[PDB]
Amino acid sequence: EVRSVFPEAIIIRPSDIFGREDRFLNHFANYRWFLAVPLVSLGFKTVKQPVYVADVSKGIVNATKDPDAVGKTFAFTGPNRYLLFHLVKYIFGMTHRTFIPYPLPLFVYSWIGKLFGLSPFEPWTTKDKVERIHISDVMPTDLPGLEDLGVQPTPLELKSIEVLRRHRTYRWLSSEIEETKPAKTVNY
Amino acid sequence: MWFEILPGLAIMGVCLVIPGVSTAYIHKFTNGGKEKRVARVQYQWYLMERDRRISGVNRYYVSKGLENID
Amino acid sequence: ASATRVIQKLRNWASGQDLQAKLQLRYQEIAKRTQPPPKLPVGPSHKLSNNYYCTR
Amino acid sequence: EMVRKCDPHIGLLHRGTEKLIEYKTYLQALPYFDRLDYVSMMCNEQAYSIAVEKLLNIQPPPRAQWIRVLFGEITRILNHIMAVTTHALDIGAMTPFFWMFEEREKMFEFYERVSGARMHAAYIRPGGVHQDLPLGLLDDIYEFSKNFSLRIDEVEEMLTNNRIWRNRTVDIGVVTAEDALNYGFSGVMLRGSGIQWDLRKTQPYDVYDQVEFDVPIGSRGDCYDRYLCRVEEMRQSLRIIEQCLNKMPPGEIKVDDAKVSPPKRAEMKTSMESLIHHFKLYTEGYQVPPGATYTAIEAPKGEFGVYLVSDGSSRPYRCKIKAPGFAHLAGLDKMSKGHMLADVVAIIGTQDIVFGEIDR
Amino acid sequence: MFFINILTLLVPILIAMAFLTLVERKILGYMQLRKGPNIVGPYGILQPFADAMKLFMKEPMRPLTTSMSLFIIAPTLSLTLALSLWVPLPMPHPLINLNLGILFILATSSLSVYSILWSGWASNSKYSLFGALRAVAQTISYEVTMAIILLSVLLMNGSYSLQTLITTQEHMWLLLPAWPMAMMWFISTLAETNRAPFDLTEGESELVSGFNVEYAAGPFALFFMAEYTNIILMNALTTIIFLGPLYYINLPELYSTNFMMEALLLSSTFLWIRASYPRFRYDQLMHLLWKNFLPLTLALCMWHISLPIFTAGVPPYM
Amino acid sequence: MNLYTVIFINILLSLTLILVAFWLPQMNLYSEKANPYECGFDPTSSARLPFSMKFFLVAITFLLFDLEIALLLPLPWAIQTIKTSTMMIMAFILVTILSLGLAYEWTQKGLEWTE
Amino acid sequence: MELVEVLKRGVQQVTGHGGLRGLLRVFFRANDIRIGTLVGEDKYGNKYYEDNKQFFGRHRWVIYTTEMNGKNTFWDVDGSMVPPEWHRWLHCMTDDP
Amino acid sequence: TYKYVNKKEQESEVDMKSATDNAARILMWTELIRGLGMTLSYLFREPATINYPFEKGPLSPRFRGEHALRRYPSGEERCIACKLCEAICPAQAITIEAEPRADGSRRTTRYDIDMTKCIYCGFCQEACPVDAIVEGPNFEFSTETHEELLYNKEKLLNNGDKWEAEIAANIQADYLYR
Amino acid sequence: RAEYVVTKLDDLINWARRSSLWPMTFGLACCAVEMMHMAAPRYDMDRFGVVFRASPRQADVMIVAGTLTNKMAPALRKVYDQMPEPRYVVSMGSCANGGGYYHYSYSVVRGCDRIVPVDIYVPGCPPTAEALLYGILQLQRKIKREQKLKIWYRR
Ligand SMILES: COC1=C(OC)C(=O)C(C/C=C(\C)CC/C=C(\C)CC/C=C(\C)CC/C=C(/C)CC/C=C(/C)CC/C=C(\C)CC/C=C(\C)CC/C=C(\C)CC/C=C(/C)CCC=C(C)C)=C(C)C1=O
Ligand SMILES: CCCCCCCCCCCCCCCCCC(=O)OC[C@H](COP(=O)([O-])OCC[N+](C)(C)C)OC(=O)CCCCCCCCCCCCCCCCC
Ligand SMILES: CCCCCCCCCCCCCCCCCC(=O)OC[C@H](COP(=O)(O)OCCN)OC(=O)CCCCCCCCCCCCCCCCC
Ligand code: SF4
Ligand code: SF4
Ligand code: SF4
Repeated sequence: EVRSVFPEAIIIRPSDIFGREDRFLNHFANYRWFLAVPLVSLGFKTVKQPVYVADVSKGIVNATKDPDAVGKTFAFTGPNRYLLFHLVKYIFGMTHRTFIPYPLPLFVYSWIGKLFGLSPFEPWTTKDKVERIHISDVMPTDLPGLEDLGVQPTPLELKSIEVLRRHRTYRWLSSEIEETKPAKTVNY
Repeated sequence: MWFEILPGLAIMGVCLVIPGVSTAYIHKFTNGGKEKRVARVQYQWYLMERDRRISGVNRYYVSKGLENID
Repeated sequence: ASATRVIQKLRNWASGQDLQAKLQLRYQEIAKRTQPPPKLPVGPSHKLSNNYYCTR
Repeated sequence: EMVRKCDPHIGLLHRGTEKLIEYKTYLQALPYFDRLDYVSMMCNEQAYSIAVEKLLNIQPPPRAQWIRVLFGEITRILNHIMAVTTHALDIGAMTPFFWMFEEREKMFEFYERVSGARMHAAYIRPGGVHQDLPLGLLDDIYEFSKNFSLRIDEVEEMLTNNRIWRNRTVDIGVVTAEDALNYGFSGVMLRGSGIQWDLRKTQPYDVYDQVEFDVPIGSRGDCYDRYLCRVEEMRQSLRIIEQCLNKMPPGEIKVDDAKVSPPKRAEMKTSMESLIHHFKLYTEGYQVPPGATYTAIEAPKGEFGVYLVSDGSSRPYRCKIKAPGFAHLAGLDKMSKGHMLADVVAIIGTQDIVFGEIDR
Repeated sequence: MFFINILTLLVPILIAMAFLTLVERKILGYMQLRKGPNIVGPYGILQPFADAMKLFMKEPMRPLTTSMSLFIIAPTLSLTLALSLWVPLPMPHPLINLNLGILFILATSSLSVYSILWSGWASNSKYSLFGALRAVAQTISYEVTMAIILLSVLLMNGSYSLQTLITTQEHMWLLLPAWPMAMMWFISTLAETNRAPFDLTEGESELVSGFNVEYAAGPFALFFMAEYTNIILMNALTTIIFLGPLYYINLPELYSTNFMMEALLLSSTFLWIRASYPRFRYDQLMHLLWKNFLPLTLALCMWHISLPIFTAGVPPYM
Repeated sequence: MNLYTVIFINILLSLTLILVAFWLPQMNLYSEKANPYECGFDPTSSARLPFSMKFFLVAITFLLFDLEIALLLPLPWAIQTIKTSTMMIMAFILVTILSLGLAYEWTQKGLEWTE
Repeated sequence: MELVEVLKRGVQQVTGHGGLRGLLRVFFRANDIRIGTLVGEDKYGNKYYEDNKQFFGRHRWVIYTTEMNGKNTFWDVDGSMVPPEWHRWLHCMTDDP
Repeated sequence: TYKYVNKKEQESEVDMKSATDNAARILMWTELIRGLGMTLSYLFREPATINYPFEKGPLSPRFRGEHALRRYPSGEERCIACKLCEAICPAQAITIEAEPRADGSRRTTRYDIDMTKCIYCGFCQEACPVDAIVEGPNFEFSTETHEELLYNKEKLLNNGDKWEAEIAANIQADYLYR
Repeated sequence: RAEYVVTKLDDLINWARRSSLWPMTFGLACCAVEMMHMAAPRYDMDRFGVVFRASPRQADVMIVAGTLTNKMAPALRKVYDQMPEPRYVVSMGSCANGGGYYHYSYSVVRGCDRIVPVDIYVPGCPPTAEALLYGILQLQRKIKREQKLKIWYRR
C-alpha cells in the first residue's frame, strides 16, 4: 500500500532488533521467571540474525540523507546468523542464571501465547509473538543493507552486556564479556 | 492557630477509644451479658469446662442456678 | 497580638520571657507602604565654581 | 564509624568565575561577588568595592560608608543565623532553623526594599552605594533589631545549656591556635581557639573604626566555643546596627565623580557631560589605573580577600578570590582526627562553609 | 464475632497512626512558627490518605545489588509485628489475654529489631549497612535497660499479666511509687521506637535515610506504618503500666477514655521531644544508658526486690 | 487458636499490602535506576566488605547480661516463696555480682569503643 | 470572659460568608474562614478583601473568581490572575487600592 | 576590645547547696524541661504562615521582576536602539538588531532577552536613558518549556502593554531615588 | 460509561500524586537557599503537603536549584535515574534554566535540560520563594492535567 501511494518510498526491513528496553533479548532473559525455556523443536531449525538499535537508527538517518535510496528496499540484519537454541543459550550464559530448555510443540505453544495475550495491559507474550520467534530469518541476498548505507553492523557479542546485565543476580553482576563463550554462528 | 491540631487529635481520640469499647461490648455480646471469664489457671479452666457441661447447650456462659434443684 | 490573656500568660510562663513586648509578627508599627516623595541632597563638587576636575 | 581519612573533592560548583570576571568589566563583574558567598552578598560586594576603590584612589561618601557598615552587619546576622541554624539542623534540631529563618525572611525583605533583589542585591558598588534608602527603611530596621535579641535568646536557651548539644559540640574538632595560624584559617577559628584577631578592629576599612563592639574569644577551640562565638557576634552585630542607625549621616549616596559613579538620571537627561559619562560608564566602564592590590575584609565566614590586577583598561586583568572556606575545608582532615561520622558532620557544620566561594 | 473484634482493633489503630502522622506534622509545624497541612483536607485530614495513595502508586523499584527475599520479608515482618504487639493490650479487656504479656511484648520488639536489621543488610548499600549497625548498638543498650525496668515494675506488680496491672493501679498510679523507673522507661521507649533524640537508624543528617535509603515507595510505607504504630503502642504501654486509668467494673468506657487521653498526651510528648532536642551520637547513647541508667536501674531493681519483703507488701499471685 | 488467627490475619494483611504495592503501579526498570545509591556516585567497594565494629566487647557483655536478665526474670514467682530470706539473699547476691562485673568492666575500660 | 469572645468571633466568621454554601465555597477554595472589609471586586471577579488587625502579610487577600477568560478557575486558582493595579496593591507596594 | 564566651572567672568552690542544685539539674533534666517549655510557647504562638495564592508576600517598588519594553503616552516605543543595555548586560542576555524604520526613526527590529541567561540585575533598566527597558513586578511567569523564556521584541512589548498600569506607578514612586 | 469511571479514577490518582509531592533534599547554590526559604515558615510547603526527603528513592520531584557543573552532571543524572518512575523536574533559576551568569563557562552545563528532562522552568536569579512556590503549584496543575488511565483505555 505504501508502494502504491508513495511510489518512491524507502522501505527498510530490519531483523529482530536488539538493544536496551527491547522485546527480544529482554524477552528471552525474562524467560527465567518460569521453570524452563519452552522452545519449539528444542530451538533448532530456526535461524536469526538480530540487529542493533544504533545500527538501525544510523541506517535510517543515512537513508534520509543518502543520495540513493529513492525507492529501494533495504534488509537491516546483523553480521552473524545464530540458531535459536544457541542464541537463547548465549543469552542465559550472559545472564548467568541457568538454562534448562524444553521441547514444546507450536500448537500448544500458540495456545499458551494466546493465554498470555488475553490481558488488558501490555501482554507478556502472544501467539503472533511466538510465531515471529519461531519463524526463521531469510537470507538477504540481493537487497542492500547497512553496509552500503554506511553502517557497520555491530555484533551482539559486543553490544550484549549493556542489555543483559540487568537480569543477573548480585553474584554475577560484575562479570565481563570473556566470562561467557560466544554462541555458535551458522551459515545455512 | 494552635487549636487547628484538634481535628487530627480528635480523630486519633475516637480511633483509640473504639477498640477497647468494641472489645468490651463484643465480649459481653458473645458471653451473654457477662465478661470474658478469663482462665489464668487450671482451676479456672476446670470451672469453665464444668459450666459448659452443666449448661447442656455446650456454652459455659449459660449460668445455671437453683432452678435445676427441686 | 490577637491572643487571650490566659494564652498570653501560658506563653510567657512557658518561654520564661515576656513575648507580647517583642513578638515577631509585624502589625502596625512598621512604616506605611506609601511614602512621601524624597528630595535627595547633592554632594560636593556641585559648586559651579572652584570645581575644576584636575584639582579633585 | 571512626573516620580514618577525609578527602573533600570540590569543584562541582566551579564555574570559572575568575575567568568570566577577567572577560567582563568591573561593574559587570560586580554581581559575581553576590554569588561567591551567597549568604553574605553585601559583604562580598563591600570587599570587591573596597578593592576597586583602593585601585581607583577614591573614597565613598560617609553616608555610603555608614550604609555599607549597616548592611555589613545585616549580612553578618544573616550569615550567622544561617551557620548556627544549619549547624543545628545537621546536628538534629530544626526549630531554631525555622524561627531564625523567619527572621532571615524579614532581613531579606529589607534587602528587597533597599534594592531590587532579595539576595543578589547588586547594591554596594565601587562608586559607594547605588541608590539611597527609602524613607521608612531605618525605622523598620530599628523595629526589627529591637525585637531580634529575644530570638537569639530563644535559640540560646534551646541549644546552649542543652546537654545533648554540649555532648555533641564540646571537645569536637579542637584546633590549636598554632595549627589554625599554620593552616591559615584566619576567620572565626582563630578567635575560637583564642587568637585575638578581627580585621574590623586591626585593619579597619569603613567606619568600623568609629563603631564600638567586642570580639568574642573562645578558649577551647571546639565546636561549642565556635557556636558561642557566632552567637556573640550576632549580638555585637545588633549593637553595631543600633550605632549605625543612630549615627547615619545626611549626605549623598555615591562619590561625586561622574567618571567613576554614574550621575543621577535627571542630570543625565538634562546635561551633556552627564549623558556622555553615563554612556561611557555603561558601555566601556571606568578605566582603573594599572596595579595590583590585595584587599581583605572581615566577612562573616572569615577573611574574604580579593587580589585584583588591573592592566590600565576597563576590564580587570586578574581577579583572585581568597575564600576562608577554602582553607577551612583544607583543614577539615586535620580537625577530623579520632572522630566518627556524626562529629565529622558536626565539624563540617562548625566550619562556616559555602561552596560557591570555595569553588568560584 | 471474633473477626469483627479483630477488625475493630486493627482498622482504628491504622487510622490512628495515619492521623498520628498528621498530628506530628501539624504539631512540629506549630512549634516551628508555621502551620501543618491544611489544604489537602478541610483541615489537612486527607493528607495522610494522599500520602498513602501516592506511596502505593509509585513503583517499588527492586535494586540490582539486593537480597530480594530478605528485602521483601523485612517490611511485612515489621508491620505484622507492630500489629501483633498491639494484640494483647487491655483497654481494660484485651483481645487476647496472655499470662506472660510483657514477655510477649519484649519478644515481639526484639523481632522488630530483626526486621530492621534484615532490611539494612539486604539492601546492599553502605548507608543501609551503617543504619543496621547503629540499630544493633541501640537495641543492645535499650534491651538490657528495658528488661531491668520491667522486672522491677512487675515485681511491684504481681504476675506478668496486664489486667493485674489494672487491678494494681486501681487505687493509685505506679508513677508515684516508681517515677525514676518511669523516666528511664520513657527514654527506653524512645530508644525502642527509634525516635528523636536518639533515632540513629533513619538518621537524615548523619546518613541519608539509614536502612530505608534503598527502599522506594510501598515497602517504605510499610516501614513507616510499623514505626508509627510502635510509637502509639509504646505510649499506650507506658500509660497502662505507669499512668493507670480509672477502672470501674460497671462501665469500662471511662477506662477507655482515660487511656485514650493519656496515650494521646504521651504521643504528643514524643512529638514535643522531637521538636525540642538534637540527635545523640550512637556511641553516646550506649555510654549514656550503660553508665547512667544501668547502674541506677540495677540499684533500683535491688530496692524493689527488698521493698515488699521489708514492708510485707508482697503482691498476690493472681 | 484465637491468637493464631490474629497472627495469620496480620501476616496476610502485610502480604496483601506489599502485593498491592508490587502489582499496582507501572514498572520501568533499567540499570542506572536499580544501581546502588552511594550519594550520586558509583560505590568504590561492594558494601559486603568487613565493617570492623568498635563495640564488640560491649556486645559480648550484652550477651552475658541478657542471660543474667533471664536469671533475674522469675522473681515475680520467686517472691511468693515460703522462705523469702534465702530468696532475698540470693537476689541481692545476683544483682550485686552483676553490678560488680559491670563496675570492673567500666574500670578496665571495656565499654569505651576502642578504635 | 475571653473564651466566649473568641467563640463570638468564631461564629461571626462562620456566619459571615453569606450562607452555608458561601462558607463552604470560601473554605474549600481559599482554605480559611475570615471576614475582611471588601475593597475590591475587579472586572474579572476577584474580590480583594483587607483586614488591618492581622499582621503584615496576611492583612490583604483576594478571593479569586470562579471564571476568567473562559477557564474554569474554581479550583485552579492562579497567582497571575490578578490584574496589575490590584497586583501592586496586593503586593503592598502602595497603601492605595 | 574583646570578651570571653566560655572562660570562667575563678571558681564557685564546692558547697552542699550548690552540689544539690547541680545534682538536681543532672537528674531532673531541668534544661531539657526548659527547652520543652520554650517550644511549647512556640506551639501556643501564632504562626507566620501566609495563605499563599490569596495573600501574596510583601514587596517594594524597586523589585526586579519580568522585563518589559515601555512606550511614550503617545504610544510610540521608548526604545531608540542604542544598545547600551546589552553593552552593560553582564550575562550577554540581550540582542538588539536594529535598522531605520519606514518613517526614518531609529528603532529596533530584533530585541531578544534570554530570561534563562539573564541574572535579573536591573543594569539594563538603570542604564537605559529613556526608561524603555524596565523590570516590572511580574515574578509568576514560570513556563513548562525552555523556549517560552526566550523572549523577543513582540513578547517584551506585550509585557510592557500588559504591566504598564503598575510599572508606571512604580517608576513614579521610585524615580526620585534614582 | 467506562470513560467517566476511568476519568474519575485518573483524577483521583492525579489528586493523590499532586497532594503528596516529596522533593529531594538536593540543591546546589543560592537558588537552594531560596528553596529552603520556601521551606521556611512563611510560604509553608509542608502546609502545601510538599516535604523534602533525603533519599532519591523516596523523592518525587528533583528541584534543580543551582549551577549544574560539568563535574556535577553525572551525579545529578545518577540521582535522577535512581528515582522511582513518577518523577518530575523543576529547574529553578537562570543557572539550571540555561546556564545564566555562567553560560559561557568551560565547566557549566548550559541548562539542566541537557542532562535531565525538565518539567517546569522557574525563572529568576534567584527566583523568590514565592516564585518557586508558584512553580510548584504549576507543577501540581500540570500533573492534574495528566490522563494516563484514559490514554491507556483508548490505547
Ligand atoms: C551554604 O551551603 C549549603 C548548605 O548547607 C547549609 C545546604 O544544605 C544546601 C542544600 C539545601 C537544601 C537541599 C535545601 C532544603 C531544605 C532544608 C534542608 C531545610 C528544610 C527542613 C527540613 C528538611 C526538615 C523538615 C522538618 C520537619 C519537622 C518536617 C517533617 C518531615 C518528615 C519527613 C516527617 C513527617 C512525615 C511525613 C512528611 C510523611 C508521613 C506520611 C506517610 C509516610 C504516609 C504513610 C501512611 C500510610 C501508608 C497509611 C495507610 C493506611 C491506612 C489505613 C489509610 C487508609 C487509606 C485509605 C485510602 C482509606 C546547599 C545547596 C548549600 O549551598
Ligand atoms: C513516662 C512518665 C514521664 C517521664 C518523663 C517525660 C517528660 C520529660 C522528658 C524530658 C526530655 C527527655 C528526652 C531525652 C533526654 C535524653 C538525655 C537524658 O535524659 O539523659 C539522662 C541523664 C544523664 O545525664 P548526663 O549524661 O548529663 O550526666 C553526666 C554524666 N557523665 C559526666 C558521666 C557523662 O540523667 C540521668 O541519667 C538521670 C536519670 C534519672 C534519675 C532519677 C533519680 C531520682 C532520685 C532517686 C533517689 C534520690 C535519693 C537518694 C536516696 C535518699 C534516701 C533518703
Ligand atoms: C512475615 C513472616 C512473619 C513470621 C513471624 C511471625 C511473628 C508473630 C508475632 C510474634 C510472635 C512472638 C512469639 C509469641 C508466642 C506466643 C506468646 C504466648 O504466650 O503464647 C501462649 C498463648 C497462650 O498461653 P497463656 O497466655 O498462658 O494462656 C493460657 C491460659 N490463657 O497462646 C498460644 O498458646 C497460641 C500459640 C500460637 C501463637 C503464635 C502463632 C504463630 C503462627 C505462625 C506465624 C508465622 C507463619 C510462617 C510464615 C507465614 C508466611 C509469611
Ligand atoms: S537584569 Fe541584568 S542580566 Fe538581566 S537583561 Fe538586564 S542587564 Fe542583563
Ligand atoms: S532598551 Fe534602552 S538602553 Fe536598551 S537599546 Fe533600547 S533605548 Fe538603549
Ligand atoms: S540562577 Fe542566580 S541565584 Fe540561582 S544558582 Fe545561579 S547565580 Fe545563584
